[PDB]
Amino acid sequence: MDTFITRNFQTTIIQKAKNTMAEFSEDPELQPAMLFNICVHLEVCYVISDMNFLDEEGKAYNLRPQYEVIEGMPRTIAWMVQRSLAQEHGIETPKYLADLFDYKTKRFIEVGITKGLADDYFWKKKEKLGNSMELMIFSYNQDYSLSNESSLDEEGKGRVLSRLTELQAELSLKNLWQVLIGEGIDFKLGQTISRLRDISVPAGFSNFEGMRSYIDNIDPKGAIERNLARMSPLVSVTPKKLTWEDLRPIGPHIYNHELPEVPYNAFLLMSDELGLANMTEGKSKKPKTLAKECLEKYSTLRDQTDPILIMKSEKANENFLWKLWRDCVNTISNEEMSNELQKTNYAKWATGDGLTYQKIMKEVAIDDETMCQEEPKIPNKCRVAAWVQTEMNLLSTLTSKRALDLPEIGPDVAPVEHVGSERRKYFVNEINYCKASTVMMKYVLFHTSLLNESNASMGKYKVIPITNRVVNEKGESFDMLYGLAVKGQSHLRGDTDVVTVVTFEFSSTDPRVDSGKWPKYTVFRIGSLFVSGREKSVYLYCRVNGTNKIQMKWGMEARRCLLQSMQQMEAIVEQESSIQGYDMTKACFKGDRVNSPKTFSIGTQEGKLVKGSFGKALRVIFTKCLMHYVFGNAQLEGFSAESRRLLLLIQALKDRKGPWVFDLEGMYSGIEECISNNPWVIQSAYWFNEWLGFEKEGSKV
Amino acid sequence: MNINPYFLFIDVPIQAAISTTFPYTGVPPYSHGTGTGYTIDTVIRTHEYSNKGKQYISDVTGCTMVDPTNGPLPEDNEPSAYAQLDCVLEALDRMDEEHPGLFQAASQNAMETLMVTTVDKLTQGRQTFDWTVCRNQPAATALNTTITSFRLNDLNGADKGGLIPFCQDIIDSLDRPEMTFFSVKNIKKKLPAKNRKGFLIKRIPMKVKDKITKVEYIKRALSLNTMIATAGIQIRGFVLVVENLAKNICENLEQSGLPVGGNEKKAKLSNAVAKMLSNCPPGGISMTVTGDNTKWNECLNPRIFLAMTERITRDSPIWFRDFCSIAPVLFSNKIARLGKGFMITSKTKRLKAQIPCPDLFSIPLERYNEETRAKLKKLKPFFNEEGTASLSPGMMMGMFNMLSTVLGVAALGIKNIGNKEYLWDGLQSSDDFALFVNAKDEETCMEGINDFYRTCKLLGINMSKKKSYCNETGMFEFTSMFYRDGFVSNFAMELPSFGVAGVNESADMAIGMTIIKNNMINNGMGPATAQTAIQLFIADYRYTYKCHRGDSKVEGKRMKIIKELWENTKGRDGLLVADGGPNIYNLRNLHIPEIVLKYNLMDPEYKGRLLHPQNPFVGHDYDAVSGTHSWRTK
Amino acid sequence: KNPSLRMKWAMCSNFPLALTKGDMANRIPLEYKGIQLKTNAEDIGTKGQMCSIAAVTWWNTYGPIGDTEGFERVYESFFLRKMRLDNATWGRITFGPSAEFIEMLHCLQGENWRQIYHPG
Repeated sequence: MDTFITRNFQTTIIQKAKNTMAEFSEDPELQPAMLFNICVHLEVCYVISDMNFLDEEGKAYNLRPQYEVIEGMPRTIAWMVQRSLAQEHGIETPKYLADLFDYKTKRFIEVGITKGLADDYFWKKKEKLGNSMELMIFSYNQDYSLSNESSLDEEGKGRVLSRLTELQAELSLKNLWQVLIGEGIDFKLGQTISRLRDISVPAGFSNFEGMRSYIDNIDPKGAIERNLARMSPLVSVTPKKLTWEDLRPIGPHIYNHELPEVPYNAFLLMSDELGLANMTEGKSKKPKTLAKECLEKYSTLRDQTDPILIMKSEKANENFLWKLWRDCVNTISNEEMSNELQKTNYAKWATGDGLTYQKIMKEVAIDDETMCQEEPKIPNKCRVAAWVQTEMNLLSTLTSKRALDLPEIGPDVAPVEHVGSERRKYFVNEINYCKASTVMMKYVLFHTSLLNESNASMGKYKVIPITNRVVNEKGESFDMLYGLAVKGQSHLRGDTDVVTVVTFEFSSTDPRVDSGKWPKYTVFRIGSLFVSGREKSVYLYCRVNGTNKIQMKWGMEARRCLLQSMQQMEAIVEQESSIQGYDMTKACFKGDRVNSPKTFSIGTQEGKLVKGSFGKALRVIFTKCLMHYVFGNAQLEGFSAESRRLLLLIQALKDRKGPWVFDLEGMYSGIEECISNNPWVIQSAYWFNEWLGFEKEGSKV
Repeated sequence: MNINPYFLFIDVPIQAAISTTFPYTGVPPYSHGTGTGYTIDTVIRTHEYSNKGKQYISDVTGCTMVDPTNGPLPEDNEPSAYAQLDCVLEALDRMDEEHPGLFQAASQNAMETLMVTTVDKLTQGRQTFDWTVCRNQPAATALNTTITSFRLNDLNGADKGGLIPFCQDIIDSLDRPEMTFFSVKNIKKKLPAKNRKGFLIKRIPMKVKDKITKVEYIKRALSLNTMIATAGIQIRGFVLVVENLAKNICENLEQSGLPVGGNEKKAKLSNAVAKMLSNCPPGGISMTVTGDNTKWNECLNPRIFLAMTERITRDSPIWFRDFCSIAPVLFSNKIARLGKGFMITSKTKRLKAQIPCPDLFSIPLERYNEETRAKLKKLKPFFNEEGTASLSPGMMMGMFNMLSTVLGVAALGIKNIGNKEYLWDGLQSSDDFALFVNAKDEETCMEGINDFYRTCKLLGINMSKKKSYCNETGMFEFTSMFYRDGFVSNFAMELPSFGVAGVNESADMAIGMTIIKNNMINNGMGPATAQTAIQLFIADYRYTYKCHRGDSKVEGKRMKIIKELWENTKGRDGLLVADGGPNIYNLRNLHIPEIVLKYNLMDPEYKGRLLHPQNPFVGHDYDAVSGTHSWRTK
Repeated sequence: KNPSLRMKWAMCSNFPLALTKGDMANRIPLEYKGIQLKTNAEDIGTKGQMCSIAAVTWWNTYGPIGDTEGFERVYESFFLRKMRLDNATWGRITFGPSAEFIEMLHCLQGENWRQIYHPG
């Protein structure tokens, strides 16, 4: 195979043929028959050209040859050589690339190898090319076909004819002729396609023939400058030098106290969460059994049958929600093995599933004059809410509980592996016990279980516990129950369709200490808890939400926030190391002799900048990623995509790189159109304004 | 203390601190970019950016056609599609001058590849429109149905295997007075019900033979459905060769950013920055412009692309020029299918109904909301009474990404207007661009940027003033890659998803390790991130295949005997993780199969059992080693 | 359209893995220590015997010992690439601005760091 090509042909021809193939890069290794064909073609061309020499005037013996090989070298130079030859000699340049040029007749020639019989491939080539090339064809079986007589003579023909003998004998001897070694197109346009081509020409042309003649006959030199002097001066970029005083705060309306405060709208409680803990031995349990045992450990909360309503949403029915909660509790507490709710008819109306508009045939709908398209729901415009800042503060702190136990990997022997291992160790020692870690794991587990029970259950209205598995420093393992959800079943199974999930989450937070945060939640009081001899009330936050399979998968993949935060950490460390020549992980965490541990600006206290360790910065990065994920929507995506430009402009200002802008108000409007009701977007706008004020202050000095 | 994440930018450069803002690269579940409303919006915008051009009626399909090319020059700063043919031709001629023989070499390579290409190549794409059933189907099934229908119609071109005969027959089919094909109809039919009537009406996926007229077939062949839009099979065969041509040209241009190798992008950006800095005049200033383009696809005209292909294939045989002129020609006569329709609703009666696209104008426009009502008012002139609209100007998707990049680089190749004291170069990446301008003062760099803006307006390229900015050379952004004084970061990164490939325990491991390795080779994943990706994949793999370690305490179906395997094996390190063995993967050995990785550590007994030559499981990309774990599922 | 979720559901089933019929396939016990390895059901027309996931473990735990001779030669490319890394030596990793090197690239080159890798 390849050994045959290596032995039968010299290396230069083989590599030139390989380059010619790579020019037609499809798969230069899968098809070796065409490799053989090309190498044989190049061998024939060389045999033709490597002895037939010429002289200055007419002597067909200095150093000038009568043949120029235009094969085996890249097409970019081959076409230029062909054009130069045609221009110098004044002969028509062929529309196909030539395999060789003969100097005595100063014309391009074509060569080919025919397996079957000569004078047949010759005529096929004549049909292909016509009267632009002189065709010489050599066949595997002794035969030849030429278009003239003053070309290569018998002595040259003998070498080429005998060269094929070895190949044809060895291929047959090696049983490689009946399976390989077996080697112009006419395309016509009809009438409708021709008409479409005729009517698809730019303005000023009648048919496609006129456009074709135009494009390839006129010289367009000077057209761009001709038109630019004709265009209106009003077509301009209007550049302006950016300054610090040009960077006004984004989204001023978030400071208007007449607007409502952003309500909490995440799927699950993050910092107000209260998980009932049941100490276990780490053995894996079914969600229903875990929930049952957790509720048994707290019988007073489980057996609370009367509702003490604390807060109610405007359109929420407290009786429906309480009966749904009791149905979930009774279903999880029973001795059966199914999580389907017992009262399905009641659950149909309690969840609001029965209040769905019925579809009708389009004929009556068209006839009915009272059926109109619904107006889109414009998002409300709200102001800054302190609960977002409180969530940021609380979720970045270290707790006594960790929810991440990743498997092992192989030993590190390469230096890059050691660098990665130390970075990973310092990351885990800082993020393991962060509250955001446990919250992220709770979200991921909830969405995993939500999608798992979204199969062809055909049972509808199941109950899904909101659980987690956690461990502390001492190594003890706890199963935490954060509440229960009831998931409905949509028979319309497309994985983009809303299924209703009614969540009942435990909390120790009084909803009345922050009324503007809980307008979507119906909150009851279900009992009290003693954790360290101190009594804390236990409230049940009930809310009807909706989700589809794609959001369930998105929530499941929310675990990639860990990878995102660690990639950000690695980017920071690598940026620090680029200035230096070594790894700055130790310097960035523990500090070496030449550099003290690095401190980062974390936040403000009474308007004064506060600094902290790299670990606090890493926890802040991780919780920022987690909030970006749990609060993600179109508004957050747009805000993140658009504020990057302002951030980079501010970076250019800081670096004294002399930034210029073409439409600052347009950029500001594009950024601000995304600040409607997303808590994260509004809080990030507030944070951006604060940081921009600090940067303005620091720029003066 | 109140935590402010943005304060991290005080101590760290923003390029490093903003890296990997988005952990994904695909559309999220909350991506509002599909529906009849958005398709109509695209049509209205495309026709608004070309409303000052010529307007006529197609002699073939009868639709309303708009031609902005060679129209009046813009007198304002809104998106304009009035590209001048002369300017485009001048840009292409200069591009040819700077790279002698490039157009002809690209043309010859594309022609040869076309001659070698087979019909089966029209299967490696994505979901494609299908005229036989008028729906989006995978490329394979759509191609098969088209081939069968053509055989029914006495068009046997694919029997020869070549792509050129198939395209010849696909072009000839446009001339048939009628086209007969096979359609799939959900056929409701009789069934002996247990009820008294004994009629259980039910549907089956039946195949019937249907027939349409030449005009209907021609409109179907020029139609793009909504997935955003997707094209049919009648256009992919011609689009392949035009794209190949553009790729051949683009891979020999120093401005066309096409270094898809991860680190090759970093090298390209660094080399561009260094080359521009080294060419700056002594005492002058070099300024980089990070640019965006507004309505890039809505302002590029297929007529300009047809002229581009004509110019590029100038020295080619007439047959190849004709072959290459078809894709832009079919795209200049395209028809946009507007989708499902609109939902109308009565709140008092709690009723709802879907008005389809053909019946969009069957109800008074006062029963639509304001935005939809205005959209329909503007759409009416370009609306066909079958649920489709005429979209002659603009493009829709990345069908001509490479040709768009060629046009952008041709724009970048002017480098100067009026022999003024500035020189511009840059990088183009198909709607993303960076423009470096060297002059002797900042005020002349601004003049150069303005001249580039106007020149791009002359070619139909509209650069976003609201999203474009500039500073001194040394810091900029290109294709989600931030460059600053050498350091390079990425704004977005597709982190590995949670799951398994879904083939076997043997194939899934190789697939996942290959994904991790390719992520850290092409997307710039760091060491620690890659190691944690390995950890997450191992956890997910063990949880999915229930193959936790044999020394662990976890009960289950397979684990009961995995523990016995662990206890009966002395060389417990050589066990595969699918058998409860340890995970020995790391960064260095991410490209080696785990079977051959642990072969030298495998026990002779376990090595024999696992790799039994005729085990009952296997029977008869990703690196594979045959074994009991390479099983199959029903 | 969810291969991962479908795979998890398949694994938790009883007998999801097809079993080729042969003498060596009959060596798998019907029930082992109370776990159902292979289905005790005779298919109507397919006659395709099935096996549980644990059936793939028993074969690797107590199944017949196969003939490993010649295995190295068939997969000799993989063993060559393994031994290439085994004997290779590593240099020093620096941060800032052959087919053998191409094959081993993930552990050599990044976007801001370079590792010196002398092959063995």
